[PDB]
Amino acid sequence: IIIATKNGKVRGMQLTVFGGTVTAFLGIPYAQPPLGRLRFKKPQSLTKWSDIWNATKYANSCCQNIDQSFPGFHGSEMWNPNTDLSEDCLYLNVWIPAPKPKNATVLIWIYGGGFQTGTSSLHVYDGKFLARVERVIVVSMNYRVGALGFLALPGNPEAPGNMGLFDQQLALQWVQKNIAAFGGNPKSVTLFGESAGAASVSLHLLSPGSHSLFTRAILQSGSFNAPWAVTSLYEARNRTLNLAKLTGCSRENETEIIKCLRNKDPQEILLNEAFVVPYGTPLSVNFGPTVDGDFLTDMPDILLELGQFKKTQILVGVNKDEGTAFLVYGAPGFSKDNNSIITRKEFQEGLKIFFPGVSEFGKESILFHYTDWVDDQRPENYREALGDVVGDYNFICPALEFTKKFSEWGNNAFFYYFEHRSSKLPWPEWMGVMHGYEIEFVFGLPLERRDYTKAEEILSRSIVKRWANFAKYGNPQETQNQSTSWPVFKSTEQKYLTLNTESTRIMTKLRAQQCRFWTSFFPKVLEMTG
Amino acid sequence: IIIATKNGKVRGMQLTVFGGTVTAFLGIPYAQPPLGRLRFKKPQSLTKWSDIWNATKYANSCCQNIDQSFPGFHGSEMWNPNTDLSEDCLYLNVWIPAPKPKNATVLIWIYGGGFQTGTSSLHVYDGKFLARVERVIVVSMNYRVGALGFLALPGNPEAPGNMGLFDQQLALQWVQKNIAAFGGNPKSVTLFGESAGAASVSLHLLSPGSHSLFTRAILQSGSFNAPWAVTSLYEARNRTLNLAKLTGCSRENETEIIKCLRNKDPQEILLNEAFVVPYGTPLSVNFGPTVDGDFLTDMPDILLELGQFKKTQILVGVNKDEGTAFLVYGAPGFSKDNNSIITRKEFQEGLKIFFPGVSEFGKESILFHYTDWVDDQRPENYREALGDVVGDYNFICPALEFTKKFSEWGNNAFFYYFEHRSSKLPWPEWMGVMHGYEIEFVFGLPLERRDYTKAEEILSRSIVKRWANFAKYGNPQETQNQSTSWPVFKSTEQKYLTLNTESTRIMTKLRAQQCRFWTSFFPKVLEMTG
Amino acid sequence: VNFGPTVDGDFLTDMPDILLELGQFKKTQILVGVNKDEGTAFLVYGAPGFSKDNNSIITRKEFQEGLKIFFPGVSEFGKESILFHYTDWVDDQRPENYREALGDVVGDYNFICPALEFTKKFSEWGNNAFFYYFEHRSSKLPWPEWMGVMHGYEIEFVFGLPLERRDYTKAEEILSRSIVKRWANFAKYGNPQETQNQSTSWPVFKSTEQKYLTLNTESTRIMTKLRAQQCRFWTSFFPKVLEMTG
Ligand SMILES: *[C@@H]1O[C@H](CO)[C@@H](O[C@@H]2O[C@H](CO)[C@@H](O)[C@H](O)[C@H]2NC(C)=O)[C@H](O)[C@H]1NC(C)=O
Ligand SMILES: *[C@@H]1O[C@H](CO)[C@@H](O[C@@H]2O[C@H](CO)[C@@H](O)[C@H](O)[C@H]2NC(C)=O)[C@H](O)[C@H]1NC(C)=O
Ligand SMILES: *[C@@H]1O[C@H](CO)[C@@H](O)[C@H](O)[C@H]1NC(C)=O
Ligand SMILES: *[C@@H]1O[C@H](CO)[C@@H](O)[C@H](O)[C@H]1NC(C)=O
Ligand SMILES: *[C@@H]1O[C@H](CO)[C@@H](O)[C@H](O)[C@H]1NC(C)=O
Ligand SMILES: *[C@@H]1O[C@H](CO)[C@@H](O)[C@H](O)[C@H]1NC(C)=O
Ligand SMILES: *[C@@H]1O[C@H](CO)[C@@H](O)[C@H](O)[C@H]1NC(C)=O
Ligand SMILES: *[C@@H]1O[C@H](CO)[C@@H](O)[C@H](O)[C@H]1NC(C)=O
Repeated sequence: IIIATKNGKVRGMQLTVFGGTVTAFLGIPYAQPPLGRLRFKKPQSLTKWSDIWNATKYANSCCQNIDQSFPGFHGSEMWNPNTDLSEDCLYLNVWIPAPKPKNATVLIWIYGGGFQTGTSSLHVYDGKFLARVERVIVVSMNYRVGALGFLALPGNPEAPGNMGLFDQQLALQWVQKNIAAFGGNPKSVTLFGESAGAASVSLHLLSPGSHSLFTRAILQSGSFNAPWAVTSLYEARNRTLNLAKLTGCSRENETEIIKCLRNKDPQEILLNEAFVVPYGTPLSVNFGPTVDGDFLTDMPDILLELGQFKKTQILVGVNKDEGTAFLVYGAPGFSKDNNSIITRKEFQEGLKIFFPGVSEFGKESILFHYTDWVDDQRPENYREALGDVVGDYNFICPALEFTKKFSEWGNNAFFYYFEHRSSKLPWPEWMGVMHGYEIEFVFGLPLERRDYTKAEEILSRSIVKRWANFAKYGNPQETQNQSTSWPVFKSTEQKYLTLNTESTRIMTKLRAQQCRFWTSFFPKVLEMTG
Repeated sequence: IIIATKNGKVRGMQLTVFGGTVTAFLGIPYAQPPLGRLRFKKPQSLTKWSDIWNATKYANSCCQNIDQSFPGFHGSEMWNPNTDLSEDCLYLNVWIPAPKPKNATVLIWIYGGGFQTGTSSLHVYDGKFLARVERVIVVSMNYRVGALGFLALPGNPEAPGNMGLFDQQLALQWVQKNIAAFGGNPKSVTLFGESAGAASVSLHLLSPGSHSLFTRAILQSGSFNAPWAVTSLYEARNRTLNLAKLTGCSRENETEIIKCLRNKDPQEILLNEAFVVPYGTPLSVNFGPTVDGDFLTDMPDILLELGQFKKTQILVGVNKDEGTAFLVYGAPGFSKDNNSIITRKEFQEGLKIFFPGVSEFGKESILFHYTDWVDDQRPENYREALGDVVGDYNFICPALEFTKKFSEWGNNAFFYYFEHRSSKLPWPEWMGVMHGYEIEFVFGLPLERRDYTKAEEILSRSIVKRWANFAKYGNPQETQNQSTSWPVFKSTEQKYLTLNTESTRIMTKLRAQQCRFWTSFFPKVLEMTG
Repeated sequence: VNFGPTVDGDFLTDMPDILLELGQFKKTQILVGVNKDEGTAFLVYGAPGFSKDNNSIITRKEFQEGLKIFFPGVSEFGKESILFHYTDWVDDQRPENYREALGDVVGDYNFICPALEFTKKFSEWGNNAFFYYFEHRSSKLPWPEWMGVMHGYEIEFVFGLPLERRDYTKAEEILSRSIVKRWANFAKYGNPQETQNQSTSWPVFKSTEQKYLTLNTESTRIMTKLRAQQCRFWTSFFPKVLEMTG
């Protein structure tokens, strides 16, 4: 089937889904391929073409180091890119319900991967199920990542930082100009992303540029105010230089460092990236977003406090076990291959892995708030506690704190705490309800009968409906199959719905005790040293 | 007199009314005659004409089976079409006050007849009285009905469903483009309809298409949420196919079934219509509205709950005896020709007629809530109770429930309970204040002195004034002839005005006990079986 | 309860449900609460397939056999509705399904829902009311694991028996201590907080919101609308099926 866009005609394909039809346009270019001179620059606009683009393959993932800790292990490879890596990677997918609606609501997916990795083309981001089941147009884009997407040399026009964010933004502009031709409704666009894809979404709530480019926003396990999310102006300078040194790019004429790196291979850049930071963590974001003065026009960490953002409804949530995923990538005593029971000495071995540049009081205080058990019996004591440290600290408390500061200014916020564990989950039980493992449900994967427990097909169906109802109508309610209605998260009561296969309840003040610590006591201990 | 419309000049006539003058344009085409290829398709736009249309006859009623249960009986023939049946029937009438106003408020009539029947041209829908008495422009249209108006083959472009609704919609667009030429005010249009004409109006409150095509809405004895009102996507599929089989239209190439039926006679279609459903009821709506994804963009039954509809004032009401009308068309023991006293065995004989696909608990529960009398004396016990079952269930509870869920979202809702019985009524006393017998009063029929009790001339004059004041000003008050003012129906108190010839009172919570049953206990009993 | 309280005209002057409906009761504070598994204790004393000596993993038919036991004079359709509400299995998996179904049927109907209804009707007249959900299995419990947090077995803790450093785990001695402090505080001060050992404060059960406090060795949350679905069934729907029954 053919569709006429502002750049030229495009040819898509017709997938068979649930005894009916969806129409897919995979890998549509939306920007000029950021090659050679353009590398590091903001995405340039795209020249028209008088033929037809064959939007029938998935396109290239952007350049990134691939995870190699567990080769052949699905648990980690289901996250690895499944298309040729290439600097020529600025493409987007569109999935339309059949028959062409009408004036359809648009869902836009922004993938995560701590700004270092990710790709639109993953199987768990397959938009076909959503389009067909809920008659929505789903859209996802590739945007640059790592130094190629986030190299900052402050103010300097040929290395401004936030390139990857601009990529998302331009893709959003594409949908604003072109989606009507597809039957979609530019005045209803919900942005949705996960982890660093959620920090991204949250940043678009701040970005004067993005402001008129979407209606609403969904924020799965991530927000700009999370500790990993935003690079300071001068951490970024330091990093860009350290790279220059690691590759033989040191100079004086500052533009030349950028002429220097423009001429290296993606690979001389890639291998060195991991080494530009003094001491790492498994969550180290070497090239993420910076306050660039163009995209972000001022520290986000302030715009929030003073109410400067798009005022609209938001859906935000986290997972029961955000922190476990990380423990197998640095923390002594941990292996995906046994019950990972750990010793107190090892817990502290662990604390230095996750908080390397922190005081002795910092750690001993973390230690104290997390390790006074009612019955110091359960051999899993420490193992569970290192996970909650990593979780609460980097994901839960930031997310809840974001939802507070934002809903403070009059808008509707709904919050979820997702806590069912996939029957299919390739990691072991101790790891629980890991980071990034609700995406399957959101994208409606357990809907595909030929796979999942029947319970999970109910659970995906709910989340799917709830999501679409939020996109369409600004309300993540599921009205038919007798549910319990989802209360709006206000600053006093602080209500959030729990998601699982066997009892959704309304609960208040998630992580009360633990966010206090992370939100006031701990940062105070940090003021004392550094 | 001549008027220039966007399609061409039109010639109307001048009726003599109440010692003054009204100007009438009967049977104006507003769509392309849905013939041959167009049958089943949405109404096509209409080519200009350079002569003059002679809008001086009533036009054709659309094809429908006529009621033949009581030939010669006025009570049923006053409802039967009074113009040649024809597939060429998309016409509208306009009645203008003389002399040509000005910037007049517009009332639009949508006739009922459980989507199977009806016609604009009935004597009880004569708009001349209203136009003259209240200086309003009245407008009514013919729209397709039965399978010809509501054949659904989901998404399939040449049999989309809701054709008859689109007919109404296009007629509404006509008024938006043309009414100013007549002296009417497109920024004040009240929609008003009865029964299935009220379900229609309620559907236009949901329909993105209709949204900017009227100001306000009046809903007499009907709403989409009534049990008869809306066909499920797959009841509709099943029905369309069963028809195909009943006529020798079975196929595989699905479009061909539609090419097949396109080539049959209205009559091979008509006689079979009654037979496409497994078991009937006297209220069976074989081809009604469906969730089509184009007109209705999602289950209405949800759009309501989530507040997605035109936010405006509404007038809604029912009649003291909505249910009696139906009892003479299936229910054992019932005849318009004696006091129809019935036995308990027969009451249950009756319950299976009106609830055929329901459990044994379903019926025995209905039985229980309706048949515990204070004094099981009155021989009319069961007779009255089968009427209220049919009434409360299909008309009263749905209507009240609609008024709740809608007014929940901030708009003004007024509710009436009309309860005077026409002195002229051709059916017998036991039947009481039947379904569809307030229309006479609304259209101002007892105003025509030469006929009705003087009391009824007062009663019509009130309702007439109240209606116009709602259309013009959004307030169904009657300020002069010392009335009692009509309170707004809010969700707490739930006030409604009673209409009759000898005491209008403000009362609360109509049918409290009975709607509880129909609204929670009963549907719960239904969850247990099916 | 073959020989119990009646309206004698002397101790109870009128029907208790009336007195409660119309607010004829001593206006004061109360502390109410129930145990996670009230019902189970009674399934060993009559219900087919139940023993304190095994798995007790029962089949559908012994579920219905069991219903006949606990609802002797309840209509054909009456029982069937209790069946539908509690056997709503998303996945037909757990071999332990109907076992817990029956547990809950007996608990919700005889203990939890009447307790909850009680607190509402009482709070409605504007006295403080405190509701708890005791959800901790004593390690000492002689009864089998499946019987859970049984009827009667919160008393050990209220009377301070886990305080005896000679027996109970150390956590049970913490939980017992709090409960003991909460209990004494309430009695002294009409307010069952544990203000020291940094508790989570225990809010009033207001007629609207329906807050309650969970009591355990572990996750001590404040929660809302306990057994909300189950008690709608027992509160309004089931009493409307009894009105047909006879
Ligand atoms: C699970 O596996 C891990 C990793 O294989 C075991 O952790 C190891 O502990 C010993 C001494 O600390 C060393 O042989 C390894 O170097 C450790 N792993 C690393 C690299 O940190 C752990 O003991 C196992 N746990 C069990 C059996 O529960
Ligand atoms: C009123 O008339 C009706 C219909 O003519 C009478 O109902 C009939 O009852 C007997 C036995 O049930 C039969 O002769 C008919 O078949 C019935 N009608 C039908 C078709 O259902 C009814 O008895 C009369 N009632 C009175 C005298 O009050
Ligand atoms: C894509 O393939 C189609 C086959 O139908 C063909 O028309 C065309 O050559 C291809 N498009 C391009 C970009 O050449
Ligand atoms: C889609 O809906 C919006 C309002 O949400 C409206 O303004 C727009 O015109 C509609 N577009 C089409 C083509 O239906
Ligand atoms: C609700 O109804 C049934 C389960 O009874 C299920 O098949 C259907 O998908 C549900 N709908 C939603 C949107 O959850
Ligand atoms: C309608 O009748 C009038 C008589 O005044 C005449 O002018 C005309 O021929 C007729 N119109 C049409 C459609 O021919
Ligand atoms: C009629 O009234 C409306 C306001 O209700 C106004 O905007 C419009 O211009 C008026 N039209 C004429 C022709 O008087
Ligand atoms: C009120 O006044 C008289 C009855 O006294 C009647 O003729 C007139 O029509 C009434 N007006 C209305 C609008 O009811």
